[PDB]
Amino acid sequence: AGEIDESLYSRQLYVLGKEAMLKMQTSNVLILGLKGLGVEIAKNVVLAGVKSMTVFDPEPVQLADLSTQFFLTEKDIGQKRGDVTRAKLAELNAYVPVNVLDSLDDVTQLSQFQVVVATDTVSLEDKVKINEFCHSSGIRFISSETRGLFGNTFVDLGDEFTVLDPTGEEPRTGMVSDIEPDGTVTMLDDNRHGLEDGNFVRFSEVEGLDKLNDGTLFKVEVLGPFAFRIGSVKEYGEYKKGGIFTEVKVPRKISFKSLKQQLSNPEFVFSDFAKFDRAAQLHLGFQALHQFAVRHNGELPRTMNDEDANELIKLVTDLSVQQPEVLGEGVDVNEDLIKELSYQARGDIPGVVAFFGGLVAQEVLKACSGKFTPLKQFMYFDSLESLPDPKNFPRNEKTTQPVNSRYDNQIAVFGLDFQKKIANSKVFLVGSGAIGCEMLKNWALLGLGSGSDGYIVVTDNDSIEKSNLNRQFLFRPKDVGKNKSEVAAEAVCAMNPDLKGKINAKIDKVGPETEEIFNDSFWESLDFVTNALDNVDARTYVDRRCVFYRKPLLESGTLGTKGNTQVIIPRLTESYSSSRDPPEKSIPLCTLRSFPNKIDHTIAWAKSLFQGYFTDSAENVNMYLTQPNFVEQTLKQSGDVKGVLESISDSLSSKPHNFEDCIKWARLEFEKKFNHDIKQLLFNFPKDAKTSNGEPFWSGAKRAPTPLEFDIYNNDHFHFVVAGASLRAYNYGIKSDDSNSKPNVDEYKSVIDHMIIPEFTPNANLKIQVNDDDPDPDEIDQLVSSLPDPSTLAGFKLEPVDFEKDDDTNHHIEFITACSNCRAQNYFIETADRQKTKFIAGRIIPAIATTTSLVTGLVNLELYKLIDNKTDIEQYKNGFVNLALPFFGFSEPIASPKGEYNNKKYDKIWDRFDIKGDIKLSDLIEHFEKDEGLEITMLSYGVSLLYASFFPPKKLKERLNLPITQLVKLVTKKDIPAHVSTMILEICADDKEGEDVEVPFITIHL
Amino acid sequence: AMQIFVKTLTGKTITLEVESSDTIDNVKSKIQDKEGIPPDQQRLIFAGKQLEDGRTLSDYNIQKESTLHLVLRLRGG
Amino acid sequence: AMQIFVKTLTGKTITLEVESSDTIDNVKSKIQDKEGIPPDQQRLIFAGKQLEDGRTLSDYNIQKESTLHLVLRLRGG
Ligand SMILES: *O=P([O])([O])O[C][C]1O[C](N2[C]=NC3=C2N=[C]N=C3[N])[C]([O])[C]1[O]
Repeated sequence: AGEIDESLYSRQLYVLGKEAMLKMQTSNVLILGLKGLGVEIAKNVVLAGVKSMTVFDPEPVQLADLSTQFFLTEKDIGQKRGDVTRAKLAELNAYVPVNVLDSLDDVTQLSQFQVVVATDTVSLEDKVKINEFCHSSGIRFISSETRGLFGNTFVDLGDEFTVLDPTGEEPRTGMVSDIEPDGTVTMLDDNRHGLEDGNFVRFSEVEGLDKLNDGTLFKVEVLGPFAFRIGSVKEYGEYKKGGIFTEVKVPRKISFKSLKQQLSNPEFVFSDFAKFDRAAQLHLGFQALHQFAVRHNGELPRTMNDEDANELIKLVTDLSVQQPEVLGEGVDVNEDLIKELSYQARGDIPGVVAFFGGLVAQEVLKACSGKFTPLKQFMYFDSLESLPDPKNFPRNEKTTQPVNSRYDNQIAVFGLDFQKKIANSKVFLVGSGAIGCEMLKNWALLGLGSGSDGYIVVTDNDSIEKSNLNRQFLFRPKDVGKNKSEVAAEAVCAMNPDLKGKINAKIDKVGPETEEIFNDSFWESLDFVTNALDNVDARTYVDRRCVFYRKPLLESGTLGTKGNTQVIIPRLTESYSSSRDPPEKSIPLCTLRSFPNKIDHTIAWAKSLFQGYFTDSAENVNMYLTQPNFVEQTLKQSGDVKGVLESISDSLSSKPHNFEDCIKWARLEFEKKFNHDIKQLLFNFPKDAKTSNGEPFWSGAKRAPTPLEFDIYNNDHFHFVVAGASLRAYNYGIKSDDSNSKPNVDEYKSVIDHMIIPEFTPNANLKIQVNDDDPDPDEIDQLVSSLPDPSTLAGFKLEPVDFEKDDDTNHHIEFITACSNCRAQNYFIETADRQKTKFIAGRIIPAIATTTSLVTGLVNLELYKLIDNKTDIEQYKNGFVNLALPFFGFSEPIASPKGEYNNKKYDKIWDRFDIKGDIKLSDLIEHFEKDEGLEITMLSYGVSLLYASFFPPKKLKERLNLPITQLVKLVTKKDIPAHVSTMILEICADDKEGEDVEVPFITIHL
Repeated sequence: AMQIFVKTLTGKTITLEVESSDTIDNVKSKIQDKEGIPPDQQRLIFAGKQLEDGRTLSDYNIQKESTLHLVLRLRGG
Repeated sequence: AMQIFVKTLTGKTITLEVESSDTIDNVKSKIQDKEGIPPDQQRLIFAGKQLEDGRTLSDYNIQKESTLHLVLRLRGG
């Protein structure tokens, strides 16, 4: 091999790159321990694709292990964890053999592996031995442990490790306008270089400094946002013009210390800077847990036990006396913290397991590839804010004891009652893709919605595609084509039969067009809502419904290794919509049409050409031939009249009869777009042309293009014709000659060689806009007369193409890649391959399971706080992560903005005047004066004005006695439709001082 | 007359010169002059808190050599 | 009574007459009187930095024979 399957690994490949994945596919990974933590790690690594995965866990499955081990069932009790899990891991990814290691008595077996991961089933003594062996043998070692709401991980990649790309970001690149002798590089107009001190760059196309372009790297000294310095360039010549710089990521060698050395001298990465003082406390704490087990026959402290918690505190205290430097001189042991670590030691919590499962899986992929920056080397974590208020859900040995249930080790932390409230929750999940699958898995593990008063509703309108399987682990190859929500819900019922009959899988899109489905009664019945979406529009819509119905919303997002979480709490926080994200960049039309300088510009151009050739053209012909008023409507209603009519004229005068005709057409299009149009451009603006100011027209970011001479042996010329021909043929219902084969060059050659290609004649009156701002873009009459009458074309129909980026046989990406590349050859832009073209034209979002798991983990630590109806904003946490760095940051949600009228405080997002019934206008005005001290001044329903304090008596008499619905009918002339149950009214009002004041809106309940 | 740092979600480190009485507003505009992002789109967090427009660096106990984080909401999933 | 140079994106060098105590506005206005570009559209940089309208050439140790860079704020093309 040396071969990567794109149809499976597409979105992951945009995250890691081919090289990193090729190294992964030569790495053997071993995982020790298959409770929840181990199987999460294993799930993500197997999905990612490594050479092989081996699991070692000979312990018998016990009921409690089902707390977070989503591949165990009660049928498995008694059997070995490793064996039972092996077969289920194996289905995740047919390219990855999964084996079981029967024994670990001989440590030498570890030499078979490149990465060894030791989870919570391995004692600290065995961890140290194993690490010593791995480190001294050049095997990469990682360990992790979760205990209740606490966890850690440790990374040791040996004495010598090379990072090849520290961040996974695209290299920065830009156009140069000047390079002074001292090395000062100034950017071409309002472009920011984006570099950082000590980055490296190479150059191309710099004129006057020729050996600057040979691939040598120069070290960047940043002068400001618009310039950087590279050191004298006198020896190289004198700058004249042009130039592009490209950042180059250089290898970096690093060293890790052994577990033994780090136990006494840890290097910390923080998980939450608001808690940095805790890392050192917990590093002592986790060690103390092991000393406790050594002293007590392998057992951890017992749940909520005071006796054992004091012992753990003593143990930690002993450590800090012996090693004053760990907490620091004078710094006391945080006893409350150590106490909870003891109380929760046996806890096995899905959100924490998911967090470390995703994080550690990602570190395994770093260790295999040199892609991204390893955690170096200890990270500690807690989510103590997830604990419920003890007034509501008291915690103690009675309340927290086991009940012979799969949920025992969640009850160990939260108590039986809290766990029951989790069961009786009613929740809406919007989306059943990557986040959706992880989300349903966590909820299956929590028992969420499994109680007689609980339920889950999940909705997704999309079906399962092949690339989904790489990060949506509830789906299997046999499931491709089925509905995500339906298959997901079956999958998690298999994991936890308590949910049988409790999940309602729906197939609807959520938005304004489905409110008759997701109505008042549906929303009001929910306890809360969870997003699992992939577009900003759906998020905004849900956020708006949640505000209106006053339901909490748990929000999350990913992009490659980056992710975020947000909480939205009624009467407490800002909502999703309260804040703005940076918007999509927009390419000026002139740049696309005439002056491209980036492959992005040529890809967009080619994408529009594709659309016009094989979709718009066909739809236009079909309309013209079935609507006798089509022209008349075009002439008056189209901005681009000329274009639409030309499309139809052309589509009907060519008319191919065989496949050979399709080839002829495509070859002629090549001449038009890559030869004649370019000659036409050079006719209006010769290379050496100047402007109205004496200055060279082809300069700055305009590259002077050169026409193309067709060359069947050039890959891009060839595919432009092959894809154009086959697409044309499809439109016209003609059988392709490459319909059951690959395309034969000599066959194409033969047809093209006998063609006679018309020569270029310029058009001396053509004008081309140079600026967007500028203008402008008797003949149309002749155009219309040229059109054939539909009478001639009875039954004639064209078959339009629907763009489909993920079918490699359909010629679509083949066409856009080739078409973009030809135009790139015109303008001396480097060509791009199919993968890069698919990415840009298909607008694919890079995605990986590791980030998806971890972010879903954080969401589920926040969920606990909803179950306790927490009203202290300080307890909630918005998360921000980048697994590449690795970075984790958290912040308290922003408070909802407040207002005041007549000294009465109100919430500007959440508060509203609820009104019962189709109230009369006069009654509404009086209600507001008497009960709110507000003089209503303006009343409106949507876009129509219903009442104003400045209305004359005639108007007032027509309106004051009308129920609101009747008032709306009176003004809009449209009645209210029956499905409508609420009406939102906006008002302006004066307060008791006679001043206009901002107030809440009104909801009328019909 | 102090220095602070702003790390972005992509790993970039920005250095600023500020006085302890500067507003969040002030700081965000310095980030605009340096990064091109407009203040409305910037999200800055420090020590558990998101920084709000009307306050000062002093209100969040930001000291010299402190590191702030500029973060983003992601749209995929 | 001194001379400085301003380079644009097309390779053009503009010659101006200024005193070291002139403000950046002045320079932007002087560019208008000679080249026709208006002040609102000019963004001037010297040694990597954008020059603020209220300061002087002296505040940036810009000397006679010095070279500034002129950008137009970007829009169309
Ligand atoms: O990020 P992924 O693609 O893995 O998962 C997203 C998931 O969300 C679904 N979705 C997008 N927009 C939606 C929606 N579901 C319901 N309503 C709306 N408006 C999409 O189909 C994916 O499966």
